[PDB]
Amino acid sequence: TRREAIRVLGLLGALDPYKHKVNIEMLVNMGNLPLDEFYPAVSMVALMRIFRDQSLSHH
Amino acid sequence: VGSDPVILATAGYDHTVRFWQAHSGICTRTVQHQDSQVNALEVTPDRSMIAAAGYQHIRMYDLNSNNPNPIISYDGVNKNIASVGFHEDGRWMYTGGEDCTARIWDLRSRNLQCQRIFQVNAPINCVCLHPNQAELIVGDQSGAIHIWDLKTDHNEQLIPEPEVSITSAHIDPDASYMAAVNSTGNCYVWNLTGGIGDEVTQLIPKTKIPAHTRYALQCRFSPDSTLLATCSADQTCKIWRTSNFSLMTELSIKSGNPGESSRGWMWGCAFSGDSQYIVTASSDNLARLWCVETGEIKREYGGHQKAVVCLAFNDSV
Amino acid sequence: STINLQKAWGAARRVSKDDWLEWLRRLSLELLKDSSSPSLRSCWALAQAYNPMARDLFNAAFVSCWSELNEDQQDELIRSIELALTSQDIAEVTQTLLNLAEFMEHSDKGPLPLRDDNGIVLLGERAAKCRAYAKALHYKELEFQKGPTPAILESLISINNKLQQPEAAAGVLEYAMKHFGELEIQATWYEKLHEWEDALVAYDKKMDTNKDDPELMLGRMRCLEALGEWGQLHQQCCEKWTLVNDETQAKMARMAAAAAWGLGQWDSMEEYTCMIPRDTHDGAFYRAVLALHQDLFSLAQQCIDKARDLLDAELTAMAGESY
Amino acid sequence: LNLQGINESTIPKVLQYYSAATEHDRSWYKAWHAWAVMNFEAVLHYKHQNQARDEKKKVTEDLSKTLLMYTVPAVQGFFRSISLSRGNNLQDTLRVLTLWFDYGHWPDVNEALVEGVKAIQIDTWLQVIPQLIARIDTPRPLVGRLIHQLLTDIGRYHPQALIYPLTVASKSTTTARHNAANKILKNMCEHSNTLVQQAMMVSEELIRVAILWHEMWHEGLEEASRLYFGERNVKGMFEVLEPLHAMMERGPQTLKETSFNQAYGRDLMEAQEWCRKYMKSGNVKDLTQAWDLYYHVFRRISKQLPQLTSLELQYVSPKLLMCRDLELAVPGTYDPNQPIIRIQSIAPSLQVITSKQRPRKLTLMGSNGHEFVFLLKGHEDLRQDERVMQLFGLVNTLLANDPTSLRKNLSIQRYAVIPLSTNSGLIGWVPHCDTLHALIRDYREKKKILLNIEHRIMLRMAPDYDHLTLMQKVEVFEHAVNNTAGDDLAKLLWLKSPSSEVWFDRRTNYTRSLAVMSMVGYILGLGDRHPSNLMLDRLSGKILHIDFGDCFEVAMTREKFPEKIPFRLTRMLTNAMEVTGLDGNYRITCHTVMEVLREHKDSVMAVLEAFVYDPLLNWRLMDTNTALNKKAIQIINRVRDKLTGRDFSHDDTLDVPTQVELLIKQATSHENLCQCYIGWCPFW
Repeated sequence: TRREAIRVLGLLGALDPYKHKVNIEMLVNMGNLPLDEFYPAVSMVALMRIFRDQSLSHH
Repeated sequence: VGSDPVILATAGYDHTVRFWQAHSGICTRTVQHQDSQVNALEVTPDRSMIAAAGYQHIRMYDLNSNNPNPIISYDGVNKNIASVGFHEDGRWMYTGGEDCTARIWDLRSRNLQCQRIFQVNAPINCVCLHPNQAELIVGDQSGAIHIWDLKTDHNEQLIPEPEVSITSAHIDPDASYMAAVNSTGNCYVWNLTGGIGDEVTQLIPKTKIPAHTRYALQCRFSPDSTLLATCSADQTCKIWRTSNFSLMTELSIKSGNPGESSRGWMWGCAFSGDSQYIVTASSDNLARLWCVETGEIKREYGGHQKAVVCLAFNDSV
Repeated sequence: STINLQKAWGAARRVSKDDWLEWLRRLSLELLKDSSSPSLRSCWALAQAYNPMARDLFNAAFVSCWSELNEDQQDELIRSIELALTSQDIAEVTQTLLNLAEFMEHSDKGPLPLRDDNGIVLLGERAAKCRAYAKALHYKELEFQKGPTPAILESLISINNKLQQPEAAAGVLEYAMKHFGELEIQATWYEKLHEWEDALVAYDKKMDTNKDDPELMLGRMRCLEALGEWGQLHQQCCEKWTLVNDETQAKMARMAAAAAWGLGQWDSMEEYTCMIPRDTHDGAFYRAVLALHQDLFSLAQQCIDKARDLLDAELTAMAGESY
Repeated sequence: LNLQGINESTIPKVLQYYSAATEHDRSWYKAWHAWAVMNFEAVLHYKHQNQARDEKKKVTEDLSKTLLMYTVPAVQGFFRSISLSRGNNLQDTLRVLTLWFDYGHWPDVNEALVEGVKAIQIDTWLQVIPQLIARIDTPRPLVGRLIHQLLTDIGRYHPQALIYPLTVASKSTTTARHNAANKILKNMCEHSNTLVQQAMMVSEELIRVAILWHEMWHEGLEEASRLYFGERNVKGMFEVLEPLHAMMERGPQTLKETSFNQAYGRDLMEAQEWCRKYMKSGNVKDLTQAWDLYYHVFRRISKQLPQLTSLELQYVSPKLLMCRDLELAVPGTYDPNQPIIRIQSIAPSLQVITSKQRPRKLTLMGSNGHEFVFLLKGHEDLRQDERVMQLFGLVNTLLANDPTSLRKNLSIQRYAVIPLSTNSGLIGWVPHCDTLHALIRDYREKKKILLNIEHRIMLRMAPDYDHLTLMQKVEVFEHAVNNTAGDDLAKLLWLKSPSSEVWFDRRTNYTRSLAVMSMVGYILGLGDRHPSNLMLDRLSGKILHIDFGDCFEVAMTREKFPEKIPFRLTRMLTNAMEVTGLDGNYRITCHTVMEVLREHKDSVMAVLEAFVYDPLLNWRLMDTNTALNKKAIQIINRVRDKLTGRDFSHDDTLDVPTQVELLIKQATSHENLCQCYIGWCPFW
C-alpha cells in the first residue's frame, strides 16, 4: 500500500506547491502582562482548555 | 594678537573665535559669535581685520584691538556661506553660499548690497581666488567647476565627474597646478595654461589621485607650490609632493585601536610661512601643529568645548 | 525544597526516550509543587493526572522557580539543562526546552545563560536537529550579529534554503561578496543557491590554480549536469576513469549515467549504471531506464517497485516537514 | 515601433500591420488593444506636432481632419478591446474616457462613442465612476448629454455605486456642478428616491459630525487673527468671518448647537454688530471691541477643545441615532458581484482621536453582522487619496497577474476611501495596525531609552545643526548614527512576535511589502513618509501607507526643507529586515516590482494621466508652481522617464537592476538623508 500510494501520487503529478497552497497566545500573555498577573492568566487558560470537551468527565 | 607677527584663529560650534599663539599655544582672547556657528575664517592680506563666515551674516572682527564688537556684519544672505575669498588689494571680498549665487562685496563702499552676483545651478561649496586677480573658481554640489572671469564675466563650466559634490578647490600661488576635491575622495588636478591676457585658462587634467576612501573635505597648495595638503573624513590629512603626487607624509589622528568609532573628522590644512610646519584643525576640538618632514605633533591646541571647524594662519611681514 | 530538584538534575542515567520523558514529567511536577505562586501550585494535583496541564504550565513554573533561585540553584539547573540538551538528545524534550528558552528570551528576565553567549550555538544546533528552522535561523542570526564568519554564512544559507527563502540566501551571498571578496566564497555556496553558472566559473578557476581533486571534479560535474552540457560532462567522464578511486567512482557513476542518457550513448550508459550502487534511488531509476531501452519490461517493473520502496524513506522524511 | 520609433513614416506601416493582424484574428484581445493604443498614440503625436509647429487656419482644418480620421478607429478598437478583455479593461476604459473628453464634441466621434457605449456592457463603467463625475459640468453640451445618459443608466443598474459621489457633487459651491448633480438625482429619484433621501441625510449629518460649529469658529478665528495681526487684511478678515455668521443665521438644530448658541452665540452676535459698526464707520475703537470678544470666545473654546474626548450621537446628531436598518450601503463596500452590505445601525458613541485634525472614529454595523470602523477626516481633500487608491488597485491587479509576484505574494494594502465634500470625507480604518512612531516610542519607553536620543546627541554636538552646512550636517548625522544602536524596530518586532515561526513569516511579509510600497511610491512620486505617515500591521507585518497629501515630487519642489529621498529607506528599517541588509528580499522584490511596473507602463501612464489632467486636482500643481498644461505635461514626462528608466540620465536608458541600485544608493545616502526635515526622523 505504500507503493500504491506513491504510485498514485506520481500519476496525479507533482503539484506545484503554490498550486497546492491555493487549492488549500500564552507568550503574548507574558509579553502583555507582568508575571504576577500572568500566572493566573495562563493557569486559567489551561484550566479552561481542560474544562471544555470530554476530558472534563475525567478531571 | 594683531601685534604678534603670527596669527592663528580657531573656531567651531562654540560661538567663539579664539586667537592662539604659535610660539606658546595659549588662548590670547575670545570673540563672541552668536546666532550661528562660523563656517570659514580668513585673514585679509592687509591684516587689518579678520573675517568670519557663518550663517546669513559675514562678520569681520578687528585684529589689532582686543575685545571688539563686529565692525562689519554683512547681512542679506540666506542658506549659509561656505567660504570667503579676499582680493590682494583688499577692496573686494569674495563669498559663496548654498543659495547658488557667489557674491562680490566692496569693503570700501558703504552700500550694504553686494556689487556683482554669479548665479549657478547647484549650491556653491567653495570659492577660490586665482593669484592673477582676474578669475574666480567656484565649485558646486553638482560638481561643475566654474571659472568666473572678473573682467569679461565669461564663465567656463567644467564638470570633472557627473553627480558628485565638489567640496574644495585651490590653486598654487604660481598658478602652475590646480587641485579640486569631491565627496568621493578623489583629488583632481589640472595644469594651467600660461594665459593671462588671452583668458584661455585651459584646464588640462593631469592625474586622478585616489586620495581618500570616504568624504574629502579640503585641499590647499603650499606657498612653495611643491606641496599639496588634503584633508578628509578618514581622520587622515594626506600630503602629496607636487612633482610626483606621492604620499610623502600621512598625518592621522586615528586612535590606533579598532574599538573607537567616529573619533572626529579632519577638515583643516594651513602650511607655514616657509612650508616647514602645517596647522590642521579637527573635530576632536583640538587643533594640531604637525611637522611636514617627520609627521609629529609639535604642539597641540585645546580648550574648545565643541568641534573645531575653521582655522586661520598668516605669516606676512 | 531543592533535594528532589537536585536528584532530577544530576541523575543522567537515562538510556531511552521514555526515561527522559519521565524525567521531564517529574521536573514539571516538582516545579509546580515548588512554585511560589499559589495559582500555579494549585494545579499540581491536576497535572499529575493530565500531562498536557504540566506541559502548558511548564514555562510559567520554570519562570517562577528560576526567579526564586538565588543564582546557585540557577547555576546547577543551567548545568543540568546543558547536560540534557547536549547528551542523549531527544526531539520532544529538545522542543520543550527550546520553547522554554524562547519564552525566557521574550521575558524581561533575559535569556538563560548556557555555556556562555546564552547558548546561541548549542540552541542553534538543537533547533536545526529538531527541524525548528525558524529558531535555528534566529539563533544563527544572533550569532552573525555577534560576529560574522564564513561558517555562519554557510549555515545561514543552508537554513534559508531549507526554509524556502532563496531570495534571502542570495542576499547572504551578496553580503559575503561585498565583505569577504571572492576567495572566502566556496563554490558550494553557489551550488546550494543554484547559481550554477557562477559555480562553474568558480570550479574552473579553482581547478586551473589548484591541482585537480576528486571533490572539485565532482562539484564541477554536478554543475555541468545541472546546466545540461552533456557533451562536456561525458568528455570529463571519459577523460578521467582509470585515474579515479572506487569511492569517487561510485559517486561518478550517477552523473556519468545521466550524461550518457542525455547523449544517447547507451553502451556507456550501461557501463556507468552497472557502477551505480543498487541501494540508491538514482541507481534503481537508471537501471529501470536501461531496462526500458532494452525492452526488459518485467525487470523494469520490478526495479521501479524497488525504487519506490527506497523512496519511502526520503519521501516520508521530507513530507514530515511541509510539502 | 521599437526600432524605427515614432514619426510620420512609421505610423502608416504600423497601422497596416495591426489592421492586418486584427483581420487575421478578430477575437484576439491583444491585437485590438494594440491597434487602439497605436491610434491613440498617433493622435497624441499629431496633436503635439501641430502644437509645436503651428502655435510656435487651413492647417488647423487639416489637423482636424487628420485627428478625426485617426480617432474613430481608436474609439472602436478600444471598445472592442474592452468587450474582449471583460475584466482587465481599466486602461482601455480610461483611454476611452480621455478620447471622449477630448474630441467628443465632434459629431463623428460622438457617433462612434454612442455606438460603443450601446455595445459595451454597463458594468465596466463602474470602474471609472470618479473620472466620469470629474467632468459632470463639461462645457460641451454634446459630451454632457451623453455623460448624463450614461449616468442615468448607472443609476438604473447598480445605483449604490453612484449615490455617494452624486451626493458629494450635489453640494458643490459652483452652480454648474450642483445643477448637473441635481439633474441626475431627479431622474434617479423616479427609480428609488429612497436611496437618494437616505444618502442626502447621511451625508449632511456626517459632515455636521465631521466639523462642529465651535471647531469652525476656532479655525476661522485662527485665520482671521493671522489675516489681521499678520497681514492687516481687514477685507479678507470680513470675508473669512461672514460665512460663520451666515451659518449662525440658520439657527440651532441639535443640542450641541443650542448649547453653543447659549454660551457663545450672544458674544458672536455682539462681535458681528461691532464689525458692522466698523463697516459703516471705520473706527479702530469699534473693531478692537469685536476683537476682544473674538479672543475671549477663542480662549474659551481653546480651553474646551481638549475636553471633547468623545462625542455622543444624541447631542451632535440625533438623526443618525434614529437611523435603523437603512438600505443605504456601507461606504466603500458595494460590489456588483457580492451581496449588498447595507447599514443596520450606527454606534451611539464616536471616539475622537486626539490629533491636530481631531479625526472621529466612526463605526457602522452591516446587515451581515460585522462591524466596519472608519475615520471621519475633516478639512482635508480625499479625492487625491481616492485616485491613489484606484492606482493601488490597478497595481494590485498587475501584481496578481504576474506569476513571480503572485508566487512571492506581493500586494499593496489599501483601505476604502469615500470623499464626502471638498473639506471632509470618510477613511476606512484598518484593524490591527499602529504607526511606526508609536511602536518606536512604546519600545523606547519600555526600555527606558530617551525618545529623542538622536536629536539630543546631535544638538549636544552642534546646537546650530539646522544652520550648519552640508558637510557639518552629514558629519553630525554620522556621529549620531554611529553612537546609537539602530535595532529598536527589529528588537521590538522579535519581542512582539509570539513564536519564531510567526516572527519569520511576519518579517518576510514586512520586507516584501516595504519593497513593494517603496517602488510604487517612487513611481508615484510619493514623499513626506515620516514615521507617523506609514503604519505597521501587528499581525501580518505588512507595511501600510496613509496620508498621500503630497505626490509627484511636491516635497522635492517646495523650497522649505526640501526632501531629496525618493522613498523612506532608513537604517532602522534596514536593520529590521534580514541581518544581511537590503541585498536580499528587499532588493529582489524591488527588482520584481520594477520589472512588472515597467512592463505595464501604458496602464500606469493611463491611470496617472487621467487624474493629473483632471481639472479638480490641478490646484495642487498650481500651488506648487511659484501654465497649467505645461506643468501637467512636465510631471507626466517625469513619471514616464521613471517608468522607462531614463529619469537619472535623459540620454542614457537604464535597466531595472541598475536603476534599483541607484535608487537604493540615493535613498540611503547620508548626504541626501541629512537634508530631510528633523520631524521626518532620518536618524530613525
